[PDB]
Amino acid sequence: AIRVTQSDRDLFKHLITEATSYVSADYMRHANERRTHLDEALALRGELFG
Amino acid sequence: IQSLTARAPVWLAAQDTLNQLCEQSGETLASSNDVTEYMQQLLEREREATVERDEVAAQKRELEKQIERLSQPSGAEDSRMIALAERFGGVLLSEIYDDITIDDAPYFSALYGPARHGIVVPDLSLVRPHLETLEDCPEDLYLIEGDPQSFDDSVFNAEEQTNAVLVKSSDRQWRYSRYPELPLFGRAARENRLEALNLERDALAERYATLSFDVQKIQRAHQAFSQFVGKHLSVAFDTDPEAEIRE
Amino acid sequence: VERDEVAAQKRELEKQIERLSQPSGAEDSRMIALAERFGGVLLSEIYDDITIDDAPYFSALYGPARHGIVVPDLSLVRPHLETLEDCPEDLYLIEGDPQSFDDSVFNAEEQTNAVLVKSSDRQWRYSRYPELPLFGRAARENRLEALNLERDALAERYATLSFDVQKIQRAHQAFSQFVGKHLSVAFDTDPEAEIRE
Amino acid sequence: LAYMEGGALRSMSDKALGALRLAVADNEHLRDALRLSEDPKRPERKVQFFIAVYQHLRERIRQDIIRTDDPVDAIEQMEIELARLTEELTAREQKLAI
Repeated sequence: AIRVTQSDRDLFKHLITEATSYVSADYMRHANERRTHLDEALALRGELFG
Repeated sequence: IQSLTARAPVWLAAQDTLNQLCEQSGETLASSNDVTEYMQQLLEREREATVERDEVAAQKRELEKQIERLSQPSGAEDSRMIALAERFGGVLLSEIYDDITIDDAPYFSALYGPARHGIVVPDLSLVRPHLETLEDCPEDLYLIEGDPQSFDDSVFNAEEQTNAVLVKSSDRQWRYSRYPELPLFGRAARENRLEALNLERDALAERYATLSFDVQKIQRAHQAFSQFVGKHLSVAFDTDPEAEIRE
Repeated sequence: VERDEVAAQKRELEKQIERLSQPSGAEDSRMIALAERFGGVLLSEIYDDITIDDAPYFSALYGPARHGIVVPDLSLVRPHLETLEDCPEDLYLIEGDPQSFDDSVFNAEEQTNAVLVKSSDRQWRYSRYPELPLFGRAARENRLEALNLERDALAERYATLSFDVQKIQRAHQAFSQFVGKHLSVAFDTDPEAEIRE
Repeated sequence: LAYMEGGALRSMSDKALGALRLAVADNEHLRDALRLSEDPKRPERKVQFFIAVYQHLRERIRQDIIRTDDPVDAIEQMEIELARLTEELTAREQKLAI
C-alpha cells in the first residue's frame, strides 16, 4: 500500500504544479499587458487633448 | 509609493497562505493571539483523540489474544503443551474430546474443571524421573492415567446437580462447578464462537483506522500552523497595500 | 505530549493500587458471605499470616483450591448446594478445624522450585513456585509500597514536565508580544548617525 | 505575480513548459491540448488545457479510499495515508509456534 500511494502522490503533486504554473503565469502576463495598454491609451489621450 | 511597492509582494504572499490555512480550518483567524489560542485548542483535540485511539487499541489487542487462544491445534495453552504432550507417551485430553457435541460440552467442561487441558498418560511413574526437568511449563500441569485411545471416564466421585456438578477430589475436599456457556471441549463449534469473535474484531479494526486517521490529521494541522508562523509572522495581519497605493 | 503520557501511566498505576481494595489487595466479599452461610472460614484468612519465605511453597501446594472455605462438617453444604447460584463458578470446600487447621490431605512431594501432589487415583498435579502467593499475605504491604514508589516516581516526572511546559509557554507569550510591538523596528540600525548627518 | 516584469513571467512559463513536455509525454489527449495551447493569439486554449488536466486527474482519484473531488485537496489525504501506514508498519513480535 505504501508503494502504490507513494507513486500516486508523486504523479499528482508534480503534474498539478507544472500545469498550474504554466497556465497562471501566462494569465497574469495578459493581465499586465492589458494594464499597460490602458495606461498608454490614457497618457497619449491626455497629452493629445491638452 | 516606493516603500509600499517594495513591501507589497511579501504581504500578498503571506495573505494567500493565511487564507488557504484558515479556510482549511473551520474557524477564521484575525490576529497573532487568535492563532495562538487556536494552537491550544488543536492540542486539546490531539490529546482527546489519542485517548480514544489508545483505548480502542487495547480492546483490539484483547480481542486478538482471545481469538488466538482458540486457534490451534486443539485450542489450549499451546505454547508448551504440544511438546509436553509428545515428550511423554500421552495425548492431550481436550484433543480426545475434540468431537463432543454442544449439548454435552458444558457438562464435560464443568466436570473436568481446571484439568480440562491436562495430558493422559497411562502409567504416571515413567514421568517421575522426567519431572525434575520441567522448568518450562504452565504453572499448574495436570496428568491423568488411562488408555489414550479408549480413555474411560476418570474415576471421579462426581454427582450431577441442577446446572452444576459436585465432585470429591480428595478426602476432606470437594469441588462444585457451575455449567459454563461456550466451553473449551467440543472444539467443533468453538470455531463458531471464534467466527463470532472475528466478526466482532472487524468493527474494532475499522474504528481504530478512522481514529488513527483523525489523529494524523490533527498532527499535520499543527505542523502546518507551525510552518506558517515560522515563515509568515513578519508581515501577518498588516494593512492592505493595494488600497494605500491606489490612494 | 510527554506529560500526557506520564499522566496516563500514573492513572494505570493508580488503578492497579485501587485494585488492592481490602485490606491491602482485594479479596472477594462474596466468598466472605458464603463462609458466613456455612460454618467455616476462608482458607487464605487462615494462612494469611504465614512467613513470606514459605508462602510461595504453600501457594504452589494448594493450586486452584487456594480460595476455599474450611467447613469441618460437610453436612450443611449438600442440602444447600442446589440453592447456590451467585457463587463463583468453581467453588472449593475443605474439611478441617478452622481454629487449628490440620494439614490438608495431599500426598505432596517437594521438587526443585516445584511441588508434586497425588490429588486422586490416576491423577497427579504438578506446580511451580510463584510470587505474590495468596498465603502469607501479611497484607503484602511491601508490594503496595513498591507500587506507591512507582506511582510517586511517575507523579514527580509529571510534575517536572508540567513545570517545563509552563516555562515554554511563558517564553512563547513573550515572543508573541515582542513581534506584536517591536518587530517593525527590530534589527534596524541606530538613527543617531543619520540624524547627525 | 502582479508585481513582476514580463521577462520573469516568460522565464517561468518556458521552464514550466519544459517540465510539462516530459510529464505529459505518454498521454495523447493532454498532449494535443498542450500543443494547441502555445499560440499566443488564442489565450482561452491554455485554460482549456488546464480543465483537461483537472478532469483527467479526477478520473484517477480512486475514491475507494478518498472522497475529495478536487485533486489539490486530495494531496493532503495521500499525505495522511502515508503517515498512518508508516505508523501501522511498526512491529508486533509475538512470535511462537509449533
